[PDB]
Amino acid sequence: VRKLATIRTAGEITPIAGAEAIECCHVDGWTCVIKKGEFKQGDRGVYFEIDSFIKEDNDRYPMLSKQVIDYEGQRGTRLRTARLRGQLSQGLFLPMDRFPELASNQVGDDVTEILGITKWEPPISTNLSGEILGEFPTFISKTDQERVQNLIPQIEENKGQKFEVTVKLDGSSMTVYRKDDHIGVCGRNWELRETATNAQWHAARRNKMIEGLQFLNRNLALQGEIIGESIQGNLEKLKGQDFYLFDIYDIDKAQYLTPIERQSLVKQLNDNGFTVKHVPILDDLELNHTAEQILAMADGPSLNKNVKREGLVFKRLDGKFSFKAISNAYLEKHKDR
Repeated sequence: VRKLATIRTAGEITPIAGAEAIECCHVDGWTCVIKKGEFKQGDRGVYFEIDSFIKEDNDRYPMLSKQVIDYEGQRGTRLRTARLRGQLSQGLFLPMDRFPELASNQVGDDVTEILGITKWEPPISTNLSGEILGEFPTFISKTDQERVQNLIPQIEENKGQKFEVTVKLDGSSMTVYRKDDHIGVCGRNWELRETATNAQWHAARRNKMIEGLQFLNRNLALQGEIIGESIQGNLEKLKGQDFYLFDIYDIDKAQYLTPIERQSLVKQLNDNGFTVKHVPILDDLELNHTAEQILAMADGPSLNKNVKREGLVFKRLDGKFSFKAISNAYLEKHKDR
């Protein structure tokens, strides 16, 4: 679960053309507007990522008093991508002289819950309670990916290694899995139960991925995104709904398949009449890039090429280091994204 509020170190500090009452401060892979003289490079502070919802507080967060909104009946501020005075800024960075409670906390610490911060998210309508069958399975890994802006040391340790590049689609997360007899279909947090009307099960039925799971006679979790019409506002403008696979979890080994295993097993699935789609795969990447060059690849064509993608996901070919890179152009365009 994401670390929305963390203690980080100030990176390079550069002037902002237009106003000299503010400056640009690099925070790991992010760039955020700070007031001039609030930080100099090497200082510590609390960094709040975008998507953070920060309750109203004119003592601690007066800087936010002109973006206060209603979220779930609570007054507060939602941090987003924005362009203040021409400068792209992401997140909020406040010095530690401002948090006496965290004096003794250190760099890398998660202070999300101590500061009472929650994640703002758009109003997805979950599926209702007659439809849930149980938790999301504990024997299956969840779909979440760390952002490349938070992984600057790992980009340098993984230099020279190679990575599968896939177009990130924005839809609902969906898992279809087999464990012994049980074949279940899960949303993002709940295992749902068999229905014709249901959109997740409808996707499992027309792709025939359940019969493919019994054909392979293995306890595997197929994890992918479901997109199309009536879906996530349908950025991709696709007719109908469909599942696009991006990961396969080996339940027995509690570990993800390599990109090549996943690629050949989808082929094996398709070589036997089970038509399961994959998120668009791009050319593999030999890593020798910086966080801004990876973000620079993030923008580009989506599945629908007259729509530009949410971003990229990178998976090392041993299958145990992966990260995402969201196009900031996309985030500038969409207001609740």
